[PDB]
Amino acid sequence: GLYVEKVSGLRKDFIKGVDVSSIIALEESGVAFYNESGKKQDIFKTLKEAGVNYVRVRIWNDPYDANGNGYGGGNNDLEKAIQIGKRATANGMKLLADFHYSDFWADPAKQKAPKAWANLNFEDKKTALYQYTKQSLKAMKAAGIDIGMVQVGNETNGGLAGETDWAKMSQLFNAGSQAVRETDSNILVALHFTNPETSGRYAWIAETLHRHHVDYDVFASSYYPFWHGTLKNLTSVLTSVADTYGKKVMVAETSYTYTAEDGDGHGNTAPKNGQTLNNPVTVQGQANAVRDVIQAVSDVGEAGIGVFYWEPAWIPVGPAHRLEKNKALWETYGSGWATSYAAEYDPEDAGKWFGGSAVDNQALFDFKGRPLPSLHVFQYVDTGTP
Ligand SMILES: OC[C@H]1O[C@@H](O[C@@H]2[C@H](O)[C@@H](O)[C@H](O)O[C@@H]2CO)[C@H](O)[C@@H](O)[C@H]1O
Ligand SMILES: [Ca+2]
Repeated sequence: GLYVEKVSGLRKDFIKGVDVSSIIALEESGVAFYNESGKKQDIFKTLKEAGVNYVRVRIWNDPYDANGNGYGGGNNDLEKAIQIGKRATANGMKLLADFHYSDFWADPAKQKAPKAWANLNFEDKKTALYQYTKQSLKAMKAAGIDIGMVQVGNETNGGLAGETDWAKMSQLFNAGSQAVRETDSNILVALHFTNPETSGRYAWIAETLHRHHVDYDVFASSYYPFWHGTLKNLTSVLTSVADTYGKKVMVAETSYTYTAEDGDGHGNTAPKNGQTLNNPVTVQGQANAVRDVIQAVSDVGEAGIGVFYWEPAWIPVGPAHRLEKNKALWETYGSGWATSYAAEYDPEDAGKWFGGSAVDNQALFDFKGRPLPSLHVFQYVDTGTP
């Protein structure tokens, strides 16, 4: 049924990743996943058979309040990162450790210092960032996890760990990079930014990183077709960075809607009025979208190393009509994007919009944990659909 046009020029070792950070909180909430045959199966095995070769996991320093109540969003700390890493490694997939260097969501608007670093002068915070990265990585190595890449920050367009001055941000980038370098010289160091469609943005950031001697290997970008411009532009801005600074480039996050329906009762991020939707909101449209960004990154040439799909399995803990019972699960296991307990850390955003999954309709599995046909885009990009 599904159609996937072969990606021309796709390298054989192209990174095909997925970020399934919410998996632990979901399994604790009772969510189960299946394979093609329809029998319960570890999602990591299913991802592996679908052609995925990399797993990305977000890591928050201390995503809990004083009493130990999870902030939600998967309650992703180092402990869960290790659980995920071991399963990724056990299923022959490399790991991408994504340090937010914050106790909660880090993005263009939010780059809050971890609670533990709130009262530290810059120098001590830098030491703390370095130390944290160093210890976290060692713990993962001790667990036998195969770490292929580390992200020093997440969508750090305007800040990092409470800092907004680029001179200080670069020192933090370097502090983190340091720890990676000291851990394993083979691990790729990536910096992650977003809004590639902004005129001159990526060019300015790359040049600034250069002027501040920031030591990194991959210039990563998020790419959500809804707001981030054309694929042509994406290729253009990433190619300029690659050519100009000799860096590898990749898409650290991307996704698309396979349905307009909200499966758990918590309003979804997409689709919405105003957003750009070049592909139909169907399983086929979702597949075209993924295949296209893979093509766009591949078009960069030798520098385009891969694409990570963001949260392809953040499915509902229950039906939309069971909203109130769902909240119980979200609140208890943090299997939603945020819990009310996060209000102390982020009162402005999480504080009033906390709840369930905002991306259940952009998963590569249906609302019941069955893999959608679009899951096989990872395989068909190499050959195309017969
Ligand atoms: O109720 C939905 C909720 O989503 C938030 O987005 C969070 C997070 O803050 C982002 O950084 C991340 O990219 O996506 C998750 C949800 O998938 C958003 O910030 C809130 O305003 C709400 O839209
Ligand atoms: Ca939802």
